[PDB]
Amino acid sequence: APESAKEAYAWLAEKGDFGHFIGGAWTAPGDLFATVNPATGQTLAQVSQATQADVDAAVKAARKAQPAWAKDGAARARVLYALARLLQKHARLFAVLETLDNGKPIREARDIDVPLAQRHFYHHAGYAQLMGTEMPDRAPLGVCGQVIPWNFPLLMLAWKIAPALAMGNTVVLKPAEWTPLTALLFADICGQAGVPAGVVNIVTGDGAVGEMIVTAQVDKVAFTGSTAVGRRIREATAGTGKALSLELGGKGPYVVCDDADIDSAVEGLVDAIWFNQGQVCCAGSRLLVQEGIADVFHAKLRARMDSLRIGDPLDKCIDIGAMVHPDQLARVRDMVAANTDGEVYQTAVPAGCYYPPTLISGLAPASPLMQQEIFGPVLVSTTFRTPAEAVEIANNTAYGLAASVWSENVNLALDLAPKLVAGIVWINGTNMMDAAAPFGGVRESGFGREGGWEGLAGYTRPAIATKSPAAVAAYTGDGAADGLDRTAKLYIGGKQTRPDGGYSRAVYGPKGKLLGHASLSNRKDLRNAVEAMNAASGWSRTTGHLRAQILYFIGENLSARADEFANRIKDMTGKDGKAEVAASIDRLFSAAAWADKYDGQVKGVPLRGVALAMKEPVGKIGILCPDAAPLLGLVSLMAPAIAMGNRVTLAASEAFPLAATDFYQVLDTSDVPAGVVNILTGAHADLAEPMARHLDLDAVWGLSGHAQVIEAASAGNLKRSWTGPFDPAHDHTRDILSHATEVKTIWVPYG
Amino acid sequence: APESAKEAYAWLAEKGDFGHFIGGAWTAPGDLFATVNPATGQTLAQVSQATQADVDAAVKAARKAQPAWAKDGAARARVLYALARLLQKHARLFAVLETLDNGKPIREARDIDVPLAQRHFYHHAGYAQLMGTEMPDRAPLGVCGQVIPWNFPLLMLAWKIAPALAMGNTVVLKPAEWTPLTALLFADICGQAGVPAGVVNIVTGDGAVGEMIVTAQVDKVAFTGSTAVGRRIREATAGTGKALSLELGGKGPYVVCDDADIDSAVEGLVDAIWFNQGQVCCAGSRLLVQEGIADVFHAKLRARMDSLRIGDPLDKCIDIGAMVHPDQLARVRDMVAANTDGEVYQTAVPAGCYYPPTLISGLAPASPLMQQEIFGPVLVSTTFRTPAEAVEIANNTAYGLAASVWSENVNLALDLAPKLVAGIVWINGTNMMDAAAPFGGVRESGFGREGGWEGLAGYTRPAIATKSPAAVAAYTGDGAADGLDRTAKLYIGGKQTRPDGGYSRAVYGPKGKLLGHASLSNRKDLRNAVEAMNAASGWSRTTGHLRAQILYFIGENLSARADEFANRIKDMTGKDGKAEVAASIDRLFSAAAWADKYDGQVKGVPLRGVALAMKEPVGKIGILCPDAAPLLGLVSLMAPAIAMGNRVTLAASEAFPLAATDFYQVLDTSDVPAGVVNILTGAHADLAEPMARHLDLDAVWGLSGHAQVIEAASAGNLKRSWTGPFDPAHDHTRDILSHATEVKTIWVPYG
Repeated sequence: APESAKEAYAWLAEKGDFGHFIGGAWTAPGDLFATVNPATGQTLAQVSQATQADVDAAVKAARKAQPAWAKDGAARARVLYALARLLQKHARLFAVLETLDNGKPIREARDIDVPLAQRHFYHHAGYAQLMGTEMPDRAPLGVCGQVIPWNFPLLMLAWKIAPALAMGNTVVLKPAEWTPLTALLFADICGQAGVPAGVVNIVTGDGAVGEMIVTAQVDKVAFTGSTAVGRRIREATAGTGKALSLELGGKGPYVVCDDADIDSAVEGLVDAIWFNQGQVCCAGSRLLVQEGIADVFHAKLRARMDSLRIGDPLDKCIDIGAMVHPDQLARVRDMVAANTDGEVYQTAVPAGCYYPPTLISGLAPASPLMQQEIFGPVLVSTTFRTPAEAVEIANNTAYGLAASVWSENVNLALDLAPKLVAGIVWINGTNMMDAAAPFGGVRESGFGREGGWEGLAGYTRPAIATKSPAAVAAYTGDGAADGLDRTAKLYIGGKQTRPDGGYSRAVYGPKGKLLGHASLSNRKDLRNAVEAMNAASGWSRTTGHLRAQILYFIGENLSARADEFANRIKDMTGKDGKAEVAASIDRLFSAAAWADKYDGQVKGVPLRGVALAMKEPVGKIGILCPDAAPLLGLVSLMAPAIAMGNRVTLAASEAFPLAATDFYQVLDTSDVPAGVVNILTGAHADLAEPMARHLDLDAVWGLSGHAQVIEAASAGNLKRSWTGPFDPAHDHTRDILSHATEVKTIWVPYG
Repeated sequence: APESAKEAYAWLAEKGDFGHFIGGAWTAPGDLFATVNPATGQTLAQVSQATQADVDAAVKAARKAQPAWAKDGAARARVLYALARLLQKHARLFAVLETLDNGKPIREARDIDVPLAQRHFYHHAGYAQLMGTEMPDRAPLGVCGQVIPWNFPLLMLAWKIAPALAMGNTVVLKPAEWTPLTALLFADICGQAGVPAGVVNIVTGDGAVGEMIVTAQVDKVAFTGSTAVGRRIREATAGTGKALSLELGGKGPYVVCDDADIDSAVEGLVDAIWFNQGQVCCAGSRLLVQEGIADVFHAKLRARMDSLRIGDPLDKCIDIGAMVHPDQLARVRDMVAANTDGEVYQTAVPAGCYYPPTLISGLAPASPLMQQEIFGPVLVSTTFRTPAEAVEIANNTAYGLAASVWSENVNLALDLAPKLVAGIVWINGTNMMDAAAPFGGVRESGFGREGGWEGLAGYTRPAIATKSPAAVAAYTGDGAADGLDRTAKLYIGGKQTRPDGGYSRAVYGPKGKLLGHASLSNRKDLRNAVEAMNAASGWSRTTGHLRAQILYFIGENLSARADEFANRIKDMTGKDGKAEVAASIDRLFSAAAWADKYDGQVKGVPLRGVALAMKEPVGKIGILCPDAAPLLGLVSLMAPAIAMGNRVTLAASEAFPLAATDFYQVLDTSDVPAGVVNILTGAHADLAEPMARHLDLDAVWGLSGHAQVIEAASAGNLKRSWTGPFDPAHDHTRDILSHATEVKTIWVPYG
């Protein structure tokens, strides 16, 4: 007997045609479109396509409510707790509504989706309670515009709304046009939970409504969905000062070693087939099996796939539900129709909006199917010989979200996990989720983390704001020739190099005295710098102890030249440079201090084992330094970045480049490995877009302006970007460590 | 060819007979005694037995220097760095001197002792640099008296001096009477390193000098050495307000499972035989081998023991050096002479102060040799059948310091580690040490941690001090009988219980009105409470999520009775109780918030893998509440304690007990598991010493006075103790979490 939907139908009948939830109240239904039960084809309800006026009103109401909401963290905790209790009290209603609207089996909705949504609100209540005392340097961002996809409608909502509210923000959230109903029921319980009017606003519609929210007067945009829409959102928000997080999917590799627990690995994969759909953090869709066990693994997998029950999603015995929409069914059919590689196995399928579990095996590591987005309940598989080859195959995509590794050997499992490019690695499991355990992407899977203490920073800003110094025009001078050799070069790959373009500009002091010449770098110089950083990839695998020693040497060797650097700064700016040099030394010693002390965090989880939220390098960072603070600006950005294991290329102060060029000798004397620090001089108008666009850079920090160009160009490979504020007089070290690291959460067995 | 000692002899000839290093200068030699090279019997130098006047002067000089030293953390970092550079520059001299003085093989001194001492100072320099901004609520303690043993003389010094100095303290340190020389050379490099006069003071002598330092006007005592001396130090410092850390040894179990890498496990053990001496964090001395591999493991072990080279410690090929002193040789011979159990195997031995590697196998788990302190290069071994039996055998001692677990299975290793009672667990390794990785004991191995961020708190105090409220006399009254039933009981094991002694006292309001009666608890009640806490051991293995839910219920159910509790407080004290009730609710919700958010810390180490500094419960805590704040004092102490997974027995406010007795109903309504919270009422003069003495309690918190009695009695089982200050009006939650947890560092493989 299937689960009863009587209560869900009664709620839908009560709500009638839906408007929006704005300012604590339901608005009149407008331009209606149907949401259809994909398993039956029946219209469940009519919902409104929001207008620009609706989105304006939602954001206005969220803004009006936010300062009172931000004031009392203890009060927010009570509301978040109440929301969790109402999710639990109405768990069966939320679960049936999710199954009706999305097509997923009721057993998944009841066992996975709703309990994790409850736990997300229970857990994040405590962050609201603790924000004032445990995050005293932080404050709410304001209003968050939030946009989510169709695959896990309620749980995606929880992942967005719970941290935003905990940190004193208000939200305007739009569910996917195919799956609006559980978000509307969430709206309908907000009053009962004591959510103050306008703290939560839910508007419905398709991508055009998403676009309105993204471009509205919000302080943050948080998006989960397709990579292409992620790029458009990054472009649409460029130069606006909005905070942005993007979780962009990319189905993860599932690595099965010769010594894996085969039957547990098979059962984990078959139990993940329905789950691994849409843009969710998951692993299993890309199967990588060591060649010694590959035939046996595949044979067992196909028979376990046969045991999956496909049919009525309201039947609690069903494992494979209905596809979310005919458009998605067509997408999966078309993907399979376009593939000619490998051997395709499909289980039986019932008639209608159902697609069967499908395994495409015998693929080569270079096959396009191993690299393209995979749609539907479809697995693709290839083999590997060595663990090193498994790592190479797993990392040979544009994505980097989650991964799974199966091995019974204590060494092999924990050796492979840090080598995989991913935000999450599950050992001997997959799709393990908890509110305390952060998740999110790298590369074209996006940026930002959701869950844990780590997920909170992106919903906050400094309690005391800094402001970047104004740009400073370079001084001019008469232009008489220079009989001495005072033309500074570039510093790339451990040695000084001429600028590829051959040009240098005269540098003058405040009264017109010629001080020297500085190179004008170009895109070919930047390319050479990126190649040097690629050759220095070993730096990102060094010990913190080693990196600390190098930074200590840089600090010592700068100190030995302190008077000289102060005189150079005074020559260029007319103002005494001793305080700036002392601060630069201090930043180096603070970065040296941190190099082996920026600890990952161990999460107790109510699941098997523990989650290790590790700190890893971002990788290769291009940095543009402000005009002011010709030494301190450069050192303040360089030092925490390399302390965390990054390689960097810095565009030094455009106005005052000669302190940075004097610094080349310090880098050489300090035995900084070739390519770990590279320095370009010249016009940031020449360099900003090339650095932000570069597809082989992992992050761009633009602290000299050009924020719109930099943030728009960063969409090419979706690198992380930071455009300030950055005040070199302020000690930003701790904040910069966060810009300079990624969180990778490794889930390990633990008694 | 052995290592040359010419430079070491030249330094000893320069220093002549030694005085002490006090106030930055060397004092005149006094009452001299010899330090003898144990390998040759030659006197190396004469050193002074310090007088009381010497210790007075050392502490006076340390006190005079401390405020200027505390002022500039960046300056302390430069000095700590300089000390590390001087340890590295003179590494060969320190190493030879250690071998001459202590007898250890020069290869151990050069490869292990000196490099780890260097790294300790390099690493802790950074804590000084970061103290002001990353520990802003903390300040230096002041002057630290430090006493260390003979087994690792320089490294024990580094473990004491580096964190003390980093946190802005000054030190008076006494090395062991048998091994003074590397501490005297450390003294001799302090001037060159820029240590300001009196920041470091080194005095020499035997235990009588240690006693002088322990009882001197110092703010902290830090001791490593024997359990018996640890007890005497705890007694000698009781009631003085001094901070105390004790690392008391206890050689650790070494668990070898059937699926261990046998040869690596054997080689790790044989390479640990010389190391595992004295009171050092180590594992290997108690060998626990699964019965299926026991015969093969033992046979391989005995032959690998045969390959150890015994002889001249200055020979870099030597593995087994000279015993530190004839007294220690006699101690090992006597221990072996007193044993009649098992089968004794000894390798060959050369003549003189050498004792051979020795394996005593075939012991039963209950044999006394498996539980007594083991001296010398001696291993004792027993077998186990199941992993659960291994845990039982490993934990069946009075100690709890380090442990090692060997298994190639990813599950088994990480399943066993959290179950072992220890401050450190090494997976597939032993005796792994790093400055970032905290180490220290539980049970009779002591308390406190050394290394990492975690080791710093014990060298600091709150920047703003709190003060415990003054005691409050209970109100008196005429004494007319009570015709209503208003006699409150005790709360033990999930139910109300009559006091075993049968007595209750009348409770009066401020104007003499009879309010009711409160039970007078006795030692039998406390015993029943401890039994109830033992039956509730499952609480210490619950998820944080579960504990948070319970605390949320307690907060909700108190809130539902808020007016009633406020009226009870006003009845008892004459002052309005609404603010106290609101604060009590807030403490519960803060503790609920923290229950699943107090994260362990992942340490990057320059060795194999990573060190996971986990948070674990202390266990069973006896708590005595202040008179003032009849509800808030009790709730503020109870809530963070149980949030961290402890079980507690609280002695409620002696003056005003009836708010706590009203709270019984809240505990019952909130489904607090039986034995997790137990409440006693009555006279703290009856309860303080029994609670502090109780051998089945893991910690005693006495916040109503009796500090000397409590701290002295705590020496019985060396439980942790906290006697304040505690101001209930202050939110101490975060600090209490630290009192309520232990750090257990698990070393795991990691790529």
